[PDB]
Amino acid sequence: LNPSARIMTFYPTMEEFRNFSRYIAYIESQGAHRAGLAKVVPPKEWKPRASYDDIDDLVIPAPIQQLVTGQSGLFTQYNIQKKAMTVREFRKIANSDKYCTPRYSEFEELERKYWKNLTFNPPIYGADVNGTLYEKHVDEWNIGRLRTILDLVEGVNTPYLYFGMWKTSFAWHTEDMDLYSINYLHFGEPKSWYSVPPEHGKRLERLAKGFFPGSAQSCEAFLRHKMTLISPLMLKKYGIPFDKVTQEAGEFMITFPYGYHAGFNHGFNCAESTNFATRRWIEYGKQAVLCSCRKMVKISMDVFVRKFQPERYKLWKAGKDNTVIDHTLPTPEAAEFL
Ligand SMILES: [Cl-]
Ligand SMILES: [Zn+2]
Ligand SMILES: [Zn+2]
Repeated sequence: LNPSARIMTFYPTMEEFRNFSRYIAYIESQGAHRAGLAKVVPPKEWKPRASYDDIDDLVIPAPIQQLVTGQSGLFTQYNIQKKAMTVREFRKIANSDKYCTPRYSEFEELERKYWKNLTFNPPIYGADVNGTLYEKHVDEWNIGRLRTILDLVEGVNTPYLYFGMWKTSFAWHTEDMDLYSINYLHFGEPKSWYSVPPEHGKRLERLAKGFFPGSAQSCEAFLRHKMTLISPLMLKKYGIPFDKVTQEAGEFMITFPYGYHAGFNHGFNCAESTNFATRRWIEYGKQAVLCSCRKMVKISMDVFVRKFQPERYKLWKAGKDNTVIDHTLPTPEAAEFL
């Protein structure tokens, strides 16, 4: 299933869309996890909120001005924490002549403009806002309450809001503890994504180590600082397999364990995201290479190994667990579909 490891798009019916965890097992049975990123288009009848016309006075406690330094496909992004602003003030800045999306025909024209201007006119990203835009009664794919195996930890299971503007970006990274992630684009302009399949993740890390040797000597997982931007042209020049996709409003993006992703916002928008787990993540959690310099998001794997791997719990707590992770295998929950 999915030998090419290309990004897959799913269109579930209302019946299929009801159980979130069973649907993740279904897209895995179809090999969507091989790409590292999958798109889920929900049924037209499904809506997480009736109106977004009441969030003008919602506070963005720490907007970040993104300063990008670099040349010829390789860039470093630096954040400047600005003081608290409202969605109203942010939308006014996002839509102004200084920060607005340039005029474009197709995505490729906008993508070229992005890679050519990302170091000029630093944009502001309304990133990591603690909160949700889902209404109380919404039981399907409610990012603020997914009901996955990650809940046995209890701030990794909490939703975050991302208010974008043109040219705001997210650097090459995997999820904390190499977890899964769900991203819902509530409204606004698209969000473009790049992904490297989990089976090629080490090729990207080796490439990144070669470009930033000082950053690699100072940190075992320097890509976890989320500061490294690498263009598709640079990835193509050094033979890194990758795929790209554009997420539009009302669509979900799913990231899979050890699936490296990056991207940018086309203009003013709002995305809600959280992390989640399946039985397959457990092995990735145990084997995760964490940021050594900063003291970073770390989950104690003991509770997970004792509940879902009881037979191997003593061998692992000894330090003799030599399990090699096969990235192509779907989650055990996918058995019913196979
Ligand atoms: Cl709005
Ligand atoms: Zn991410
Ligand atoms: Zn570090």
